[PDB]
Amino acid sequence: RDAERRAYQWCREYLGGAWRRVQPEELRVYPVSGGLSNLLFRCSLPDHLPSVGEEPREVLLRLYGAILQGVDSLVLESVMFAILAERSLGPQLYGVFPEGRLEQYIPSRPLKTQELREPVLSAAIATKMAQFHGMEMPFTKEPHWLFGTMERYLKQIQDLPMNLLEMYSLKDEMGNLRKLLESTPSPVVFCHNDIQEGNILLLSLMLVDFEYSSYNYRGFDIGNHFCEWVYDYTHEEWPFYKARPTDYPTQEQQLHFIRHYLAEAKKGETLSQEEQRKLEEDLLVEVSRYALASHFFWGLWSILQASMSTIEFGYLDYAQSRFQFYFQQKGQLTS
Amino acid sequence: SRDAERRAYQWCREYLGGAWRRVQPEELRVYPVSGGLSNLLFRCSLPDHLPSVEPREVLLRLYGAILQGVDSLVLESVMFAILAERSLGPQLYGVFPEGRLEQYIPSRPLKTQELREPVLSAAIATKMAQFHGMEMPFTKEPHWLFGTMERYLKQIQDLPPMNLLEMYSLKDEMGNLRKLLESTPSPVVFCHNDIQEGNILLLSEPENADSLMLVDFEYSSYNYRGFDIGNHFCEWVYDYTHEEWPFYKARPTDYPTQEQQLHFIRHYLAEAKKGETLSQEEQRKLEEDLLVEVSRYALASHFFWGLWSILQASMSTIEFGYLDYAQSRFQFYFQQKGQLTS
Repeated sequence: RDAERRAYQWCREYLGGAWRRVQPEELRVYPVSGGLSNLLFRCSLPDHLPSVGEEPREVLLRLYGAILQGVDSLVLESVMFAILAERSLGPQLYGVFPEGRLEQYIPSRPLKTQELREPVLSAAIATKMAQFHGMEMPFTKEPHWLFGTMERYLKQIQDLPMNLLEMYSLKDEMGNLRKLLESTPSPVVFCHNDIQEGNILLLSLMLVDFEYSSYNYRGFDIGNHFCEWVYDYTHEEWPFYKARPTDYPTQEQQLHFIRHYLAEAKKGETLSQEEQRKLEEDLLVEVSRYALASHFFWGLWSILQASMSTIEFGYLDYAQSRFQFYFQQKGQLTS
Repeated sequence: SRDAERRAYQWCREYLGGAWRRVQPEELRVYPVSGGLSNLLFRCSLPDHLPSVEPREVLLRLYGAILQGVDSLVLESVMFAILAERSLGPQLYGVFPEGRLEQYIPSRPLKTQELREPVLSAAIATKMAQFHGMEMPFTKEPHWLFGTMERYLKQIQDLPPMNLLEMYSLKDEMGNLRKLLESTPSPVVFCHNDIQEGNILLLSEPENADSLMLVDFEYSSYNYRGFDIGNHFCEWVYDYTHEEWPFYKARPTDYPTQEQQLHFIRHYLAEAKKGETLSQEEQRKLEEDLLVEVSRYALASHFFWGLWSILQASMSTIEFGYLDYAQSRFQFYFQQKGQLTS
């Protein structure tokens, strides 16, 4: 009832016209699926209550989880939302505050896990991602994000009140991953870092929820998306996700994506079929290595979330899954 | 300082491209510039002999402690970003909790005496009215004015160790001020709250007839229109370019006359009420009522910036006579209150 009241007060404070009239009992505040970091509520005026002008009838209230409440995250996620709103690349911004946001509600659905593998959607996702990778954003251009964030998470985990750090020798393995990636060139671009089905709205596509975004290796954004082909978070029973490791894209599926990615990335350039096939081959290898970083990143994240999050989800189980999959794919690279 | 130079170098290198990633710290020119009384400002440029591969120069603005609170940080960051996207402010090249990297706009700030020039005063009024018409993603309730003053008063009361709070009976006077303004209606609009000559840039190569740019929305919020106008009028009195301590000069007789106020007000209303058909008697009533509104909300400018300046005496690292300035503001508050009773 106090998340209910807080929602009312935020709407009344930031929104105009009829929202200043609506009574606590009138206001419809429904929890909606917001993912595994933040809370999301759909707030809507009574059906009967007339508008004064062009105020929205419905908005989304998004509240940051603890893992996204750091001052650096707050600045980035607040400015990125505002910028994309101004550029019509995201939902309009009605209220912005340290705790969260009031956003435009866009009639849409998110994609489903199995839809990521359809060749037309997959091409569209690769094109959209290349578009974002071409953008200049006012954040550090140095790729500190990946290992900087993992080292932070590792330290926070160790300082918290089954021991996955010991079982999987994560401190040592992070050094091994660092070394592997040092030997794998990957261009630094503005990355979303979380391009899963729930962040891709079918309107035709809008990519949303840039909370994890930063300049990072191109291979991470691609590899990470590919990892997401495996994980379905709509599963109704604990741990509330289902993994299907065989759903990871085949070499054919990866190539299809990579071809449409590079079509947008290298738009206008004229490249021989030799050059083109080399770009494709090189990016396939780049991606197979940076995919490992997706597993490791989100594994560490999920361990920390088991203690920081209030969302009902099998965080430790999910972490186990990611680290198991990390080692599997590392085993497959060696062969 | 040598640490300030190195930090500036590192911000530029980390956020900017091309030659910024090649220039060595010995070669980057970092210049301290007039930043005002809240934030530090540095103009950073590539040496003339280092060709580009990107801006040749940028400004690095670092928030003072009074602007480092999370609420302030979200507002000031997002506001700069929005205004950039709308071509209402400089472009944003870097944004972080400590400050920003901004496009350098060829310009100069206005001077105190230039605020009284009829053509510039009219352009300031128009631009202020334009901002007052905008919708921004911040709370629409006018909590800012007394909410911030209340916060400042409480923080001042907990500062370690003459006592201006006692001398001028500021705790009781805030209540008197609240009571006066409660009875003085003023439309709640998106306000800048710091429209002083230092924040009004005369563009050196304007592309159109808008030859001014209003910058530095760090204190911005929904607020009473009378405050934004009144505060601007108060700024006609204070010149912060004075080169010896306390680094400002006050000229109370420079406060705008009724005719100077009305000139501003006419151009403000012309923009604010653009399109609306108003009779001679309707216009004159709007103008007359606004003079009274502004006379009262001007008192809030003195009281706000007086409180701010006591706090800054402790919080700021900028060399300025913050206590001497606080005294000036509170003296003028009472002077003007004394003039209203008449």
